[PDB]
Amino acid sequence: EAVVISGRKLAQQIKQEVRQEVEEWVASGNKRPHLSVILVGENPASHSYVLNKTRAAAVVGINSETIMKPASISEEELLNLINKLNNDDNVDGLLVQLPLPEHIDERRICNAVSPDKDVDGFHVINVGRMCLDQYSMLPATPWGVWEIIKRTGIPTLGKNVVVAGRSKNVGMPIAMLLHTDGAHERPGGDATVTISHRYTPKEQLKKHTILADIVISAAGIPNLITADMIKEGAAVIDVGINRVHKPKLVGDVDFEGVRQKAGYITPVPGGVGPMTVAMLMKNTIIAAKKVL
Amino acid sequence: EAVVISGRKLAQQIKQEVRQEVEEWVASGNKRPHLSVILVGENPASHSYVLNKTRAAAVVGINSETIMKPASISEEELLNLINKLNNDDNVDGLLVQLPLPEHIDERRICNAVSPDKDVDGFHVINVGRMCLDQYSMLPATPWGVWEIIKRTGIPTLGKNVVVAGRSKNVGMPIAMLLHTDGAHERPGGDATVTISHRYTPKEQLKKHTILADIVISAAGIPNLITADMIKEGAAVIDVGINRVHKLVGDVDFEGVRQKAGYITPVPGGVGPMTVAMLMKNTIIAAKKVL
Ligand SMILES: NC(=O)c1ccc[n+]([C@@H]2O[C@H](COP(=O)([O-])OP(=O)(O)OC[C@H]3O[C@@H](n4cnc5c(N)ncnc54)[C@H](O)[C@@H]3O)[C@@H](O)[C@H]2O)c1
Ligand SMILES: NC(=O)c1ccc[n+]([C@@H]2O[C@H](COP(=O)([O-])OP(=O)(O)OC[C@H]3O[C@@H](n4cnc5c(N)ncnc54)[C@H](O)[C@@H]3O)[C@@H](O)[C@H]2O)c1
Ligand SMILES: Nc1nc(N)c(NC(=O)Nc2ccc(C(=O)N[C@@H](CCc3nnn[nH]3)C(=O)O)cc2)c(=O)[nH]1
Ligand SMILES: Nc1nc(N)c(NC(=O)Nc2ccc(C(=O)N[C@@H](CCc3nnn[nH]3)C(=O)O)cc2)c(=O)[nH]1
Repeated sequence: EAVVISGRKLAQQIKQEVRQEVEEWVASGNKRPHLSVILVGENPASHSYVLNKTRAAAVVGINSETIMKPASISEEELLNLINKLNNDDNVDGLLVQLPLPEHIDERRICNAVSPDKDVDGFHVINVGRMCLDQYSMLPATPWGVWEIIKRTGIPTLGKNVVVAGRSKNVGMPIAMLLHTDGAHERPGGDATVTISHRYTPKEQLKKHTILADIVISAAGIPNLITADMIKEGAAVIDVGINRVHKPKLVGDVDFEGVRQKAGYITPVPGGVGPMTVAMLMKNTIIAAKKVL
Repeated sequence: EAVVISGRKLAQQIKQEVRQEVEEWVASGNKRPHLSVILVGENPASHSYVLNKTRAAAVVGINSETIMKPASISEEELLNLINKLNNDDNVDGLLVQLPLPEHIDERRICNAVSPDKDVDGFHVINVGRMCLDQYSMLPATPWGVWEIIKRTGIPTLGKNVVVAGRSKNVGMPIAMLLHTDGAHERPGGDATVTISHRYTPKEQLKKHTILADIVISAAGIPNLITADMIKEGAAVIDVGINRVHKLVGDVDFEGVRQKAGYITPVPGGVGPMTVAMLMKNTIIAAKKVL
């Protein structure tokens, strides 16, 4: 039976490290770090996630505010707010929760965050630098997926990894970290990485996952991954968070079935989710210090 | 037996499209495109490739100058030259031929070229836009590999593709173009892409290539791809240019000629496509589409 990695427990520990680093940063006489999250509209999952981000900020001693705006806001109005916060010396970290309404262009919003306050890693310069293996602010969820693999001791070099999903904020950066060179400014995992997505036929996904030592599913599809596609002893990291039915929450992985064939497994909830919040706190203290 | 895709004949068409577009662009009153190439030192393959580049520019109506500097040049002096060209209103496309001598930070040189003149697609903003599937200058060898696949009509959507190599300038953008979404600003190939590299064991490479509808080799290793790794009928695209003793790619051409459906020769395969797509990017830059 597979070891269930608690993302809740790993995240909680990482927050402690961030907390220690913050009180030391403050005791050295620097300003306490402040994080500003802009929330647009009323997606319920967005409000949970932002709520968890602001709770972790309190836990790690970072000041925070959530600024909620209605979905009917215009792109100029959001840009004005972002520019205002870009210019508030008290604001070290600034993120806009995604997704945004169809009339707001995400990339223009993401690029409008001052790159030094870009705790999301979503600004195009930050994406370029990550894709060139330079020093960069890493996006939280992919960096959380990496920390689960690293802090658990699961090896990546020369190993087979399948990522199901290619979103620019989740699947693509995960795939970029795991396959890239360990020797570069920002090291990578030196793994052999298969990117699959909505046009991968389910029979072809199986033909690759069977080869895999790590399967990372970020597709948003319940039971996408099941025990017959999983090689024995392999690590399965479930990035999906899907609302199904009374209302429940699952990942992409058939947790119970894969449990019996994986060597490692991530639950949903309490897996990759809490790790995203933790790495965001790390990015905020990194941004407050002005290291990049 | 395996169709041998002619790199020279496809680039001929692409180049004719460009001469057409440049002539229309000039006739309607605009300035003729100008491409500046900076070349450092005396790598004989570099001078060959630059010469091929300016030869192709001349036949498609694009003016061009090669600027040669010695290997002993200093990074500060190259930065001067690049900044002067960024501000020369005649220069539409500017590119610095790689590799650069070991004492020069290639990344810092690439980011020095202004992105609107970055016909290589190597400035960090162009790398990021490409990785976001946005309108960008695509790098010439990656775009050439794509054009070979599209214009030969080899399907990619839903197909297994392996790329051997992860270099930021060739292997990585090939993998990016091929796995990405056909419906985005810059479309991709919607394939299932495996990225292999130097720490991939051969057994695991072969276990992934026997599944591959398209194998793309950009590793710079002679005889890497052999017929036992290739499934019957699959397309094999040889990006590597290896000076063995002669000039050959990564593939075992004669052997894989028997198992593959399609194959590309070295030379005369991807090589000419790189020169062809650089011509596309130069007319794109002159139009200031971005
Ligand atoms: N911290 C966390 O755990 C966290 C945070 C955010 C999102 N998520 C989840 O992780 C994923 C992130 O992706 P997103 O929501 O940004 O992307 P998205 O919703 O825009 O697209 C999802 C991706 O799934 C892929 N996909 C769809 N069907 C597939 C199939 N049959 N096989 C393989 N791939 C398939 C798509 O091609 C696409 O790349 C989603 O599943 C989301 O629920 C998790
Ligand atoms: N330099 C040029 O002008 C030019 C032009 C077109 C094509 N190419 C070819 O493309 C290659 C890549 O371009 P570059 O020079 O920027 O890259 P590079 O020389 O930095 O490295 C090439 C790649 O090969 C990979 N590799 C090494 N051993 C491997 C193995 N056993 N299996 C799979 N992959 C392996 C490496 O991990 C690396 O990513 C070149 O070596 C060259 O032959 C070069
Ligand atoms: N700008 C921007 N926009 C974005 N969208 C993201 N991504 C993001 O925020 N992801 C995210 C996902 C899950 C969770 C979390 O807290 N997970 C808990 C369950 C809690 C719960 N509450 N209700 N249901 N579940 C769990 O998985 O156990 C926190 C954050 C970003 O990073 N930056
Ligand atoms: N900034 C920058 N720097 C770079 N280094 C590159 N890469 C690059 O230019 N690659 C490249 C490789 C081959 C050829 C070519 O012409 N191949 C022919 C001739 C064979 C031959 N050789 N000698 N005799 N015959 C063939 O393969 O058929 C053209 C370009 C770049 O794109 N931008």
